[PDB]
Amino acid sequence: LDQCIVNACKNSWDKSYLAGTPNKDNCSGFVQSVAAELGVPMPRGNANAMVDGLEQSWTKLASGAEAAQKAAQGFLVIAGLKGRTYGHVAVVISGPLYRQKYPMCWCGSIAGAVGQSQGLKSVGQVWNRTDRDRLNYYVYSLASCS
Amino acid sequence: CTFTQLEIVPQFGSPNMFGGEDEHVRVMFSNEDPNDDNPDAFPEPPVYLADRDSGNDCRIEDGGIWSRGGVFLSQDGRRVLMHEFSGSSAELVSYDSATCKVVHREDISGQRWAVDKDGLRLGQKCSGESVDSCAKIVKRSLAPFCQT
Repeated sequence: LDQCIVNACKNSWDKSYLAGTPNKDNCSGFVQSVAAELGVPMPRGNANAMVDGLEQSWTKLASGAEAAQKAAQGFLVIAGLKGRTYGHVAVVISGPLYRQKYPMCWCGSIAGAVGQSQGLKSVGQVWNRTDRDRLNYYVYSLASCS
Repeated sequence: CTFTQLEIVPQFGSPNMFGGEDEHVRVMFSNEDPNDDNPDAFPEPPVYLADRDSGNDCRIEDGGIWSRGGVFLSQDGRRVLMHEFSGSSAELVSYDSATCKVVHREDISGQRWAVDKDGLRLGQKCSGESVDSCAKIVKRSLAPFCQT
């Protein structure tokens, strides 16, 4: 079911949602692009702004594990956490949890390539041990996959 | 005080260890990524530092995800400078090589960066990962990262 979404992550990857800043170096951009392809409405803004938006609009999940369940059901799931400086967001996909706790994701990052996941890293390998346990998972109420 | 980058490589005979050494300091990480035998970063502490001038070692027990070869050693062997990140935020953090205590930490979120004989350079309005692609570029002292 998550196909529709996976596709959306790979296509959204090479794109540049904002100006001359390619998605692979802009988490907010990458998410907006995936939401574009799927025609899902995502708050405008930078990372923090996106988190505030999701906080207010979106249904909030209780665990990374459930996040991967919803994601497996062809829903769109955004892992988000705010920062003092630059917050971060990532698209949660289905598959094995790292350390039985952190679900696989796709995200670009200004941090550099190390913070970039092409479905090969969990949110637990893009956020550090502290931030890793403070993530919020948000889900859109309609299964973008058919 | 000058920092030279320390290349981090697989150690033979220790199955998932990556590190590097020089005359003064050995640094080591363990790879816990199930899928990748050639990872770019280590998110699970400890980092092991060995002080070869004293024969002692110590562990750094917590820390941002560490970038393989964003590790740098100071000319005298007293400081170990490391690039660490989480989500979109990042930092450069200098540790004491004898005690593993953090001596200095600088938030560099949103910036491209580079470290060389000359010092530290940070940049914005970049077109790429290298600081040279950055429109605005700022040169920063590394003196607080390593002191006497």
